[PDB]
Amino acid sequence: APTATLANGDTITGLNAIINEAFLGIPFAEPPVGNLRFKDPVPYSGSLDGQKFTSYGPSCMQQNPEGTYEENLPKAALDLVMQSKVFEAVSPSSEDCLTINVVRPPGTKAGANLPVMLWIFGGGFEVGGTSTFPPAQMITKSIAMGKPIIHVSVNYRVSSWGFLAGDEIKAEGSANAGLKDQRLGMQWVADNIAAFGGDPTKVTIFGESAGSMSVMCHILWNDGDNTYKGKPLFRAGIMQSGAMVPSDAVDGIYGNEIFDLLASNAGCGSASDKLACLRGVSSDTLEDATNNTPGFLAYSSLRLSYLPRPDGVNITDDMYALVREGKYANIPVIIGDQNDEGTFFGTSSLNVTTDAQAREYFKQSFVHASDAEIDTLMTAYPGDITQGSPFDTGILNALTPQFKRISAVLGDLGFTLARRYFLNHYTGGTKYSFLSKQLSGLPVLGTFHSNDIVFQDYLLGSGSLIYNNAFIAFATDLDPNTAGLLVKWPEYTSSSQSGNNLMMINALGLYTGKDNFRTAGYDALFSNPPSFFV
Ligand SMILES: *[C@@H]1O[C@H](CO)[C@@H](O[C@@H]2O[C@H](CO)[C@@H](O)[C@H](O)[C@H]2NC(C)=O)[C@H](O)[C@H]1NC(C)=O
Ligand SMILES: *[C@@H]1O[C@H](CO)[C@@H](O)[C@H](O)[C@H]1NC(C)=O
Ligand SMILES: [Ca+2]
Ligand SMILES: [Ca+2]
Repeated sequence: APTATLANGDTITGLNAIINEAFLGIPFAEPPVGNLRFKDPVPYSGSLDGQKFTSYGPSCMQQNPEGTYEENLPKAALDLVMQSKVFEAVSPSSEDCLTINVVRPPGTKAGANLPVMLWIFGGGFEVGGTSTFPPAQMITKSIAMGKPIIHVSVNYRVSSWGFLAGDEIKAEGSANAGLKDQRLGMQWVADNIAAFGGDPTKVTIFGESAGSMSVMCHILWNDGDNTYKGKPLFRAGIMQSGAMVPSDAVDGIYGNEIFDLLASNAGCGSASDKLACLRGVSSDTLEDATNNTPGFLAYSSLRLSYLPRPDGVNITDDMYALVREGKYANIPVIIGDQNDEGTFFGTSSLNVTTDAQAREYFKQSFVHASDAEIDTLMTAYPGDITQGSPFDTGILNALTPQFKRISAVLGDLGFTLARRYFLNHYTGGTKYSFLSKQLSGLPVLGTFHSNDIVFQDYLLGSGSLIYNNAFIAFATDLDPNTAGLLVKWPEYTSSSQSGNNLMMINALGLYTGKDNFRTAGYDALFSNPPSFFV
């Protein structure tokens, strides 16, 4: 059976899956339960000696994506599904969920010094777990390429459990617990990966959506100091859909509103110390209270109840400002997007049909935007249905007169144009960028968010050439071009550069293009980034 002797002398046993060897469910932190709730993770102090790690542990508690303080069918329906004994069995979750998984090529031994790809899952900082991201496809392809890599994934707390904010959390120093879970896992990798055959100096961090934004936060963490015991925790990063988070401070307006609401929901509205009151309620009570705060699919949509927020200590300031000021780790990166990131999320506001309703929804969502800014946004992202997302689909997909428009805004501010802003200011290392149009023609959604996960972990498609091959070559040589693709991937310097600067994907394969689309929207959005923060 696969075996590894940890840093502390413990010898653990893994699972031989023939095509790979896996050590699943290794605890890396003490269970963040009871009075440890919402607090920084504590290193796991214990003996794993003689233990087997052959199964993924439970995921952290999950929030109902349709959750909200209102009562409705979608909410009721998902809750029915999520509280079912069958669901509970196929997808177990718990507050004791801080585990890490290591999967490697068969026959890998300590000292192999293989590059390490550390995965951070997406899920709108509200749902997610490591078990739904099979590494077999990545690993198998890495062996066939003669560029074997070791795959590592870490669970982290999501929703209220991991991203609670407000005055109290700030005062306590407990901001961004979920990001701190990810950081500890990185330290565990630095300390223990050599035992599994990986090289701690060849770690590439990567993630999708919420995970991609997590990677960005890790680049910006501690003002760019990514070292642990005198050595950097990662040498590169891959960002699949997501750059800086456009959020106000942890003690800002919305961070405080959500905290108070959750507190009222849990029955802590009258406590003098709501935080200690929240630590005392049962898991069921807390879970209920959380499902009564907006989930990412509810009307509020991407104005998330829980997400990374600057705290003045680990994330010292507005993330857009950190990027302009050079406060980041200096590493080579790959950051890309799916053509139609906002369509799925745009389905959350299908009761908005007129321009007057659109303007009001935008006003409600962006509390810091002036009417002039709102008017500018609505000029840059017009009612014209041929102009919205799914992009380039003409009069098709008109679920409502505003859907394609709202989808265009959501995708651009949340991901696509945010990426361009990062790329235009980042001088930390070499940059590579891609844009996928692999699913052009798919009704309603187009090349929507997360489809890349399918072509990276489940099915093979033209996109796999990038999601697997190119990514593996980057993690190995810090240049995606060593993958030996037919289309050379050009370095990205700025969006105003002459010549193609984007690697592109369609159903047939790869080709290059330019990152010069929707320049009007970019200015509308980023002339003053803080006007559109949540
Ligand atoms: C679309 O539906 C949403 C969600 O139900 C409406 O917003 C809610 O409206 C009720 C009644 O006014 C309020 O008590 C809730 O607080 C609202 N929820 C949120 C998250 O804001 C919204 O008004 C509808 N939009 C349109 C244009 O009809
Ligand atoms: C957060 O910031 C403080 C102040 O610089 C630092 O001591 C602490 O170690 C940081 N936490 C992490 C996980 O890096
Ligand atoms: Ca308060
Ligand atoms: Ca710097």
